[PDB]
Amino acid sequence: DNPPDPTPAKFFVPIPSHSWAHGTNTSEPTNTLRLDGGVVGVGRSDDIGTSDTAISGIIGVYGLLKPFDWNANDTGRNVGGHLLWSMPVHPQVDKDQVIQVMTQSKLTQYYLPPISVVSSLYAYTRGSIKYKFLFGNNPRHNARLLVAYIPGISSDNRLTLERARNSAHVVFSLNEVSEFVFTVPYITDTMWWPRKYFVAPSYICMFILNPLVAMESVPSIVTIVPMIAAGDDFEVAVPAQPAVGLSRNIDVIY
Amino acid sequence: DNPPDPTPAKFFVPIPSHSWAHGTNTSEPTNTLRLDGGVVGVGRSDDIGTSDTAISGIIGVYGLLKPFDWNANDTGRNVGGHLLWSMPVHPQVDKDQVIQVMTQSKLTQYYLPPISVVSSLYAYTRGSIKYKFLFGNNPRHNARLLVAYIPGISSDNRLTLERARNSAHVVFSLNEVSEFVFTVPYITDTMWWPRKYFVAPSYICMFILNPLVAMESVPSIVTIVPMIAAGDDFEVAVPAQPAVGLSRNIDVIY
Amino acid sequence: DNPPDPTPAKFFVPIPSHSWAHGTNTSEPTNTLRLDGGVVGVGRSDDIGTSDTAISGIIGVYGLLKPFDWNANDTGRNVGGHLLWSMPVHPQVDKDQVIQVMTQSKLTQYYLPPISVVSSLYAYTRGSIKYKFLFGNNPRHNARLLVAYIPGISSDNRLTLERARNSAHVVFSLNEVSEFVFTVPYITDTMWWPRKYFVAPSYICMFILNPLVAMESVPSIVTIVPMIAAGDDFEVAVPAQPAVGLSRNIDVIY
Amino acid sequence: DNPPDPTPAKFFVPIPSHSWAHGTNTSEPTNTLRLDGGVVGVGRSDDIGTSDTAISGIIGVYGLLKPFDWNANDTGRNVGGHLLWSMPVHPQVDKDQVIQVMTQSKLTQYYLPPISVVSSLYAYTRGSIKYKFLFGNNPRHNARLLVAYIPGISSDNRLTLERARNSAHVVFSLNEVSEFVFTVPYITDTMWWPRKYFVAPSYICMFILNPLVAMESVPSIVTIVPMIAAGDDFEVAVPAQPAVGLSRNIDVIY
Amino acid sequence: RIVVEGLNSCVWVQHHPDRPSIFSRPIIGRYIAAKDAYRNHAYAAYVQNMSVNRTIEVEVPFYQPGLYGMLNASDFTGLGDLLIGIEGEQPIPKE
Amino acid sequence: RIVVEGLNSCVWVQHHPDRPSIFSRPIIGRYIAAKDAYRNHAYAAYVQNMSVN
Amino acid sequence: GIEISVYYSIADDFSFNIFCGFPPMVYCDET
Repeated sequence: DNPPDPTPAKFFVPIPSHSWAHGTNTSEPTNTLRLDGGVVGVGRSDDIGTSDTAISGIIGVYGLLKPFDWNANDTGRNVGGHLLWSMPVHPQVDKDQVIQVMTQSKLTQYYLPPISVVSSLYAYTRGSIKYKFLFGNNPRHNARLLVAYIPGISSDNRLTLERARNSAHVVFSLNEVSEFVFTVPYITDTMWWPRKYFVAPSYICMFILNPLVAMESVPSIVTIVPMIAAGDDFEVAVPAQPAVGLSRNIDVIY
Repeated sequence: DNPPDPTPAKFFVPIPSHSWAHGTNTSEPTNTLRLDGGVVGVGRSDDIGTSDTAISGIIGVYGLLKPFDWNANDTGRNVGGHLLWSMPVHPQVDKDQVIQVMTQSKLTQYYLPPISVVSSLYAYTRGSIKYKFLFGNNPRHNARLLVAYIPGISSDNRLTLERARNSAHVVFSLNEVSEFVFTVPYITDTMWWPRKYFVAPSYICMFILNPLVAMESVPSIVTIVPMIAAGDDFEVAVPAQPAVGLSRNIDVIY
Repeated sequence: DNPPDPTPAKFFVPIPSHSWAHGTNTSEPTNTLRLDGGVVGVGRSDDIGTSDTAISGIIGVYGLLKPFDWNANDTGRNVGGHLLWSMPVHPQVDKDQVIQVMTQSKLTQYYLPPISVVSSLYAYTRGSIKYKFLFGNNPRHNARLLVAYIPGISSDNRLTLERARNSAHVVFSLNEVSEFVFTVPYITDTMWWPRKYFVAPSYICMFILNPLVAMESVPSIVTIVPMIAAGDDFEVAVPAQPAVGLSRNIDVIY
Repeated sequence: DNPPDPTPAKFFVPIPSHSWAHGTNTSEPTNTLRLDGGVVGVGRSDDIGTSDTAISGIIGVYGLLKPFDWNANDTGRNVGGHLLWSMPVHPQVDKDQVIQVMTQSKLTQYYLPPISVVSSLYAYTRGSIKYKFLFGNNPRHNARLLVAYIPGISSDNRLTLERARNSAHVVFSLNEVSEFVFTVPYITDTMWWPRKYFVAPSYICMFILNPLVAMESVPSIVTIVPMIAAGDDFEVAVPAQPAVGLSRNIDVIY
Repeated sequence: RIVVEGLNSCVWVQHHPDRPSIFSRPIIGRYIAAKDAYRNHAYAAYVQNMSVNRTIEVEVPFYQPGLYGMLNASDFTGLGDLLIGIEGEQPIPKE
Repeated sequence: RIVVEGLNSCVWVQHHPDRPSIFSRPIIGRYIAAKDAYRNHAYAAYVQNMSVN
Repeated sequence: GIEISVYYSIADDFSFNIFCGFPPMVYCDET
């Protein structure tokens, strides 16, 4: 028998390939180069963990920012109210508080914390940030600092201690304490804040409250190392053109 | 094993794309630009209502038509039978009873009521219309009006009060009443009436029955504002070339 | 609603048509020229039998081969051992024992038995053959014949009666018997034997055992008519280029 | 009835053919040249076994390597410690211990054991190898040999008997014993070792421990024939460009 | 539905969900700004040979920080930008 | 079934359900009236590359 | 010319495995 099959011919719309954008939650028709044919993957065990790429784990790690000094013997800058350090608060840290390595005619290489690389891969981002400050000192130094978080400010023009005490802030006393974390709030009229490399949504600043003391037996300089990691609620939004490239080849054609 | 698959090859008819006309009650194969792949939509809550586009709700809102005056001190036009105002009845209001803003060498901008914009988007339409008349007066004015609806008439040539009282009409007395709605019937040999921008199926007209009175203490002019909205049974039919464009750019090349 | 359909696009390999070789045990997508659409066939009844093409029924019918004579008054060729007739055994009968009609400059037309036409349509073939010999004689003639079947012989070069009696053979006595069938075995090193138009697998031959007798009252010539049909186990193998064409047009261009 | 079929037209991605790589665990759409249509294969029985190609059975067979001599009357090379024979251990045997047939201007023909042909068809390989040594001698000869397996050595430069006894080795005494198999371990930092035609992962070597004895009545030369087959755990990995071609045509164009 | 023909080579489309929204016209060719010139990495994009098929039909998602997008904008309010471009210098027909 | 070839570019079709019905011939090209000249918006229409099909 | 261009991605069974730091980067907007 060779019965005829008269069933009508369906329409169909030719296209050269599958989705270029889709990365998840789908199948991908493809021509695999295997001896086998079928859904096949490379073997694993405990010798080889699972993939470590879950964002919250990468961005939980602190990266380091430019360190800076108190000079306790400095009579000028060591006073009530003098502001030591400050910067706009957003995941991509500001280009001037990162450690840079500059080359002649090449690109400048920035050391960005892991939150700042991840946040360059996405278009919007939101949630709290952790700033862990790390003081080089010994039991004999002492001071107090007021670290305030000012929502809706770009730069320090109108910023003094007497004003900064009107926002969310934390008073910390470095009396035999070498590290503290300041989890800054996230206060913004919008739900996702766009990337920066714009303005940052807020600002952070650090004022001497009680000046630094020390003696003739102890070093007079206290170095501070600021470090930044994402909080527990921090989230990224829409994949975009990465703001940063690799430094493997830093040659550039203007 | 690599068994052969000899099953006959089906026919299929190539076409460049899917349906250009279909808007409802179907799926649309498409290449979405998402990281995700799947049937996905943007989130909502109560902060963001549902879509408000259901036609009966848009066309329920009154739009305003050209206002006009009684002059109660006018001895000529304020008499028994003089007809104040009239126009053919259809959803697109007649171009001469709309508020216009004319420009030299540009297009004329009409203010159309919401029923008149919706009815320009469709080819046929049917059902009752509401005319809400709104009188500027105070408790001291008084009159009576006869508002008649003449089926199957184009213009007022043969129209007088003594004839208009032979059709559906409403007698209204503005004695401390400032608004009334006249839901005109829909009487037509056909089920859907085509758009106009043709003739209109019917006609409406308004005669002084008892002339307007007023005193030396009260303004002698009474302004009337006609307004039009679709009734409860009103319906539109077949999407067509919109009779109206936007005025965002009114430049025109003759 | 017009939900999106993001399901991945499958591959598919375009080809101009369906199978040119397949004849059975399948469907065939095709564009039928009917008013109806569907699996439809022409009606039948008993007025119109079923198709008669089942091979075993076609090849069961005898076809006729070149007849030949005893001359009982011939003192030379009518002796003990003289071999009358012989030929290689295969379904396509040898071109010299068929009735031919020769034309000048045209092709020669052969009358082939139904087994010889069927066997030209296939590449291999196997099983027993029936040879029905039909003697023109009356009750007064008498003889005996030895009809032997020699496996693995091409021609009669080494063939005599004293040797032929060493193979499968049948001794027949035409004493008031006019027909007998000799179902020759099928003895071959292989399972299917290829077509001929090669060598034939075996050979068949017919010797006078007791010479023919007759009288002055009876005709002295006995004509023999050989006829050939396929046995019960006979089978054909692989469709091939038919060895024979039709004689409808016998013109040929050398 | 001829109802319309409005169902949307699906996408589909045209490609000229099916998978060129896949050999197993799948179907292959194809146009078969059969009278039948369907999944059909050639018949079999016990006359025709199953396919014999399962790798472990092919590579279980010994192939032969270049034989070599003790000369028991040789006072120089027949001593305590002199190393007779050695070679790097990998499935493709080293080109200098194979029997070769050399031609002028043509390619050299190597006789490779069945493990060495199979291992040329794959890119990686692992598991134990068997070396069966076969001694031409009679009950009157006697000796002892130390056959050691040195992991992680390329050549014999630093190799002496006093060192070779520090690795896995077997001491064998040929006193009326003519064959023994030495299943060499597989000790390697990696799981699969790449093909060679590189370095081999290990090395094997054979030292005289007690020299060979014999008499005036017995031949003084003992020939040894080394032979190699894959062990029980031996496995091959990824199909690659075969390292060897056939010798059917040995002409070569430089 | 982008129907780009003339040209008949591999053409591409790409959505920049937040680079809005300065103007009410499109911008052709040499006038598009330095960083919108070539393709970018990791923006949702699509590619098609005008030999296989002439019509690209894509669906642009709504990616914004805010609650709404603004209809009737004046001139991050809208759907961003859509970039259309050739994939490597097929010679262009003289018109 | 409209088979429009020659041309081999993207061609289009569109139905004006109520603009009838003045004549028994078709109208070619330059003779079609001012407002039936170009495509319209929102009338049911269809488009096809004569290259694909 | 024969204008070739290769695009790539990760398979499904692919995995990144030991997270150490990132190297120093360079901002793209400085070009």
